[PDB]
Formats: sequence, C-alpha cells, structure tokens
Amino acid sequence: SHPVVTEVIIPTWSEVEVLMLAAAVESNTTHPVGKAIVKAARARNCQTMKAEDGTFTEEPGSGAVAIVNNKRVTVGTLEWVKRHGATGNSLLALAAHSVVYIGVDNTLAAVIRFE
Ligand SMILES: [N+]
Repeated sequence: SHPVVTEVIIPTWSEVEVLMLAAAVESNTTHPVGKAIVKAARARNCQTMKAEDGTFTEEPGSGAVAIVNNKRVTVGTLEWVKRHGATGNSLLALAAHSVVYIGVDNTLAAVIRFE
C-alpha cells in the first residue's frame, strides 16, 4: 500500500549516502516508491546534493538517472542499472529477497528494500 524504505544493503557509499544520492535523482517524482526514498533520505542538517539541471531522465517501469555531484546515479531495476554500466552482483539480489537498485557510475552501489 504505502511503500516505506526498510533496508539499504551495501556491497564506496554508506547506507545514508546511497539514500541521499537516490533521493537527489527522485526529488521531484510523484511515484510512491520514489517518494518513499525522498522521505527516508531527508536530512535537514546536510547540504542537500542536487541533480544537475536538465539531466533527469526516466523510462517508466525501468528506472531513472541523473547526474548528482558529477556522478551518474541510477535508480531502478537491476536490468536498468546494469544497462547504464554497473556490474552485477548476484549476492546483492539474494541479500534483498518491492526493491530498487542503485548504480553510481560503473558501480552497483546498493539495493533498497521496501515493505
Ligand atoms: N556522497
């Protein structure tokens, strides 16, 4: 019903950094999963990372991407983040079992689980 971030799994970026990078991509989304990332990532005490103007790109049902502080940050299916250059990690998927995957440049950075 109401998606909430429950777990951030990391295989370098911390759990909170992954949330903040993904939220920068997802900042203006109306999609409930993206809004859940944004909510979880709010940090009133931090200099908010922002996507570069005009770089947000999305293919509905597959994922989104933007440049955040000079990094290509992807948020979406495993196929989406691999297509954008991340190398796979079978353990990350197994550790996770909705879910989204996070790529940062050529790195598969994280998986986020929602309940
Ligand atoms: N970061």
